[PDB]
Amino acid sequence: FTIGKAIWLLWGLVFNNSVPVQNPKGTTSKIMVSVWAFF
Amino acid sequence: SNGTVSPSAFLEPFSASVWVMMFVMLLIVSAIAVFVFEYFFTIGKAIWLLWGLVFNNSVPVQNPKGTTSKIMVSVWAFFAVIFLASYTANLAAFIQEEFVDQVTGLSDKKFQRPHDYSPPFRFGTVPNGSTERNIRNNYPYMHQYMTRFNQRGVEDALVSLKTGKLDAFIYDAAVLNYKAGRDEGCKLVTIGSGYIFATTGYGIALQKGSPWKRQIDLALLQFVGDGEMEELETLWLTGICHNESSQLDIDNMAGVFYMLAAAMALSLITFIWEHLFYW
Amino acid sequence: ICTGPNDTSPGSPRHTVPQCCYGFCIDLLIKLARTMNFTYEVHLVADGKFGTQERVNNSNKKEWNGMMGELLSGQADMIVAPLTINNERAQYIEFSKPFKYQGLTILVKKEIPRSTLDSFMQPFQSTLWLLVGLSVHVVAVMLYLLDRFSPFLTLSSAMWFSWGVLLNSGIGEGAPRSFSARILGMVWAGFAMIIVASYTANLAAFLVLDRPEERITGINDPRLRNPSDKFIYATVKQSSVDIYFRRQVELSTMYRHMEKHNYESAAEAIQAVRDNKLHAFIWDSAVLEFEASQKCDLVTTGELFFRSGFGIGMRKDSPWKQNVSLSILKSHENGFMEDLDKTWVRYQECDSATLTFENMAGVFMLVAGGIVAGIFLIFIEIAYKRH
Amino acid sequence: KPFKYQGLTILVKKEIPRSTLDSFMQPFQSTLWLLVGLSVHVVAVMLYLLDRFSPFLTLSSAMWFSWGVLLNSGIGEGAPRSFSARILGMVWAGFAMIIVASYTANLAAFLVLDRPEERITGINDPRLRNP
Repeated sequence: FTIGKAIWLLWGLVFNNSVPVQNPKGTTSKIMVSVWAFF
Repeated sequence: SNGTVSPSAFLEPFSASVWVMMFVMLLIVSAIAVFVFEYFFTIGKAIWLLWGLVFNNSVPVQNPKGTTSKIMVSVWAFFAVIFLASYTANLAAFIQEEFVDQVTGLSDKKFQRPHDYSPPFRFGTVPNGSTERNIRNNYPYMHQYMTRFNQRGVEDALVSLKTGKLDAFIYDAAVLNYKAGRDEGCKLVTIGSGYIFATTGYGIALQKGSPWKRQIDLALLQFVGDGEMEELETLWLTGICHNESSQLDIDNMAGVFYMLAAAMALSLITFIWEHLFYW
Repeated sequence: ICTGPNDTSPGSPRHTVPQCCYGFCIDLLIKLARTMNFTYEVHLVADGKFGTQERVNNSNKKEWNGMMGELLSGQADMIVAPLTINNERAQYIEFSKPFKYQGLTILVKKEIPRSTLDSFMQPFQSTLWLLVGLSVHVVAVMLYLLDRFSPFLTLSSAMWFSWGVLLNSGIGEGAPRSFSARILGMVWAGFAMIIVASYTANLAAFLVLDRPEERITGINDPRLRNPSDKFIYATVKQSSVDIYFRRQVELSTMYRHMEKHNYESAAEAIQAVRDNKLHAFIWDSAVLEFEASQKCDLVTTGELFFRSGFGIGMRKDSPWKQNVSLSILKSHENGFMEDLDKTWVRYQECDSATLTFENMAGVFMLVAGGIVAGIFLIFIEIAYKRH
Repeated sequence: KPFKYQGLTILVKKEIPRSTLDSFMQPFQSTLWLLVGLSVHVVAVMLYLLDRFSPFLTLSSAMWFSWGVLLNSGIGEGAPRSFSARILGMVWAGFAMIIVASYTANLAAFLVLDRPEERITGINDPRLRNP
């Protein structure tokens, strides 16, 4: 998807405010999202 | 002692009735959510959504489509965030190390009957004193058992307690209070947080019929009335421990894992029950 | 069976009624009579005061009154009471070894933390609530205002998006489309999380260290040190505490307040403290501790000071002295005084979990209000559907 | 007459609160990491089992659901089909919330105080009485 949508989902899970986002489908992308959200 | 933390320490943030009443109003709100959704998604989905809103883990839920359902779910989420903030505000304070004394007092079964316990704990006192005479006059069996673990001086008993070859030391209250105050790190403490058994006093011994008795008594009581020995105690008798964050271990939050295991057991039980019912 | 005055109030005839006396001192006297054989006739002092050195209206004369006046006049032979030992009392009579060590301390009415209906709304100012509400309204309108004129979201959709992303719920599944609306929504969500984090931190700070009056650090309290009209503290008039306060030089300013407010007996003082008439009561540690054990809403807070002991007094020369002192010392030595302390002092009901049902009741009341207003909202929606 | 008024005082080291790479790993010890794994993996697989043997979501999807429960990613997309699996995800979400709240509270309590250097309170400090 677009870099803009990546920035949206990325920021919205940085600030866990139930922001409607388009989550990635790849497994390694999901790993990246999980570790980034732990941070 | 190495203090212990109650397993239900994370339940104390709210009284027992508070949890059950929030849960019943949760059920009521889920029921009315299903009702308003039907008017304009079963009960289970509503309950799951409500729990996930209270427990803001961003769990996958299916939001309703009705406007009034959305409104009441929003105010429910407001209640949820209020509750989460309130619970987290005092969570750190309640999860704290609590210190528990080894024994109750001189009347404890450990002192009276030291043999029936599998681990033999060692208590003793210096001889040729008033404490030994009192123990002899009160509990001859206790004195007979205690004579084996005798001590030579106050410092010898203190180092024996520090090392581990002794468990308790019975002696004059003021001396032990001073030693506990002046000890470093406060690894040693008097039982009962200042428990006193004989409650006698220190006096100025005089020969029988001495003429100095009355004058000395009056002078000492005059000192009592002017509070000078209060200054003397502050100068001499005070110590370090008298004036008075840590990592959380498994036992510190053992209640959380215990409830997790109970939830797993309930999971297996209800899974087997559903299997039997479906069959 | 003890003969005593019927009415403790002054200005009434004090008829000698034969009431019944029991408790700690009575049991101690009973064992004293059992050890050495002597029949006892117990009676109460006509004047409730403990008895201090007081200058009678006839000058050039110091008179002992109260229980000490009763004893020294030859009308009594032995006295049993929680009588503090001091120099003045020891000058004229001799005291046995103390049967209970205690000291002076301060009793205050424990302040139960009152829970207002606006406790949840307390951390944020009302004007701040109005400001955040107006901000919610303006952002909710301007989101779809900008989105509508985007050739490259409706009122309800944008409004519910705003409410969901401010309540951390997710009610509005719709999303803004134009990139300007994208940036505005992301920044508004950031603002909302800033608001909620500030609210959580403010509530945490307010909940901790929630104590309007810290403590009373004994007689060294600066609030206690400087008397004030609002801060009213007292003690039992004409007793040992009065003597201690009067004779001590540095505490003399304390005594300046003392004659302003005094009570005839300890019962009136504790009742006044319970009725919030008195801010502090100065009395013996044993009495105040027992009262706090019984009266669960009163607490002793001051650091223990003026350590002494309750003693049983006789005349200046009395053959009973040596034997009674030996008996009382033996009673301390064996397991009897501990038994009396257990059976007459130690037993208690409550002495003293936060955020109770009464503490955060406002959230339950607001949930009930929302429940009872949901029917009104559905009526309004039905009426709108009619139109 | 004195030309500079001053008294006696004490000089000590600053004792900087300088932190290490594990400035956020203090609340839980190393063992709990294994334990927290033991709190998720064995759950995820059995959740898959609850879907596998249901009368009416693979292992990887169950693992993703459990991870998104543990950490607030918001990926979702792992809602199970069995009623028991759904209620188990719910209760595990509750326990994850409790764990994260405990983490936040413990770290906050750890970082609000970084005193233990224990600055001397002048001549009245108890350490000075007994050298």
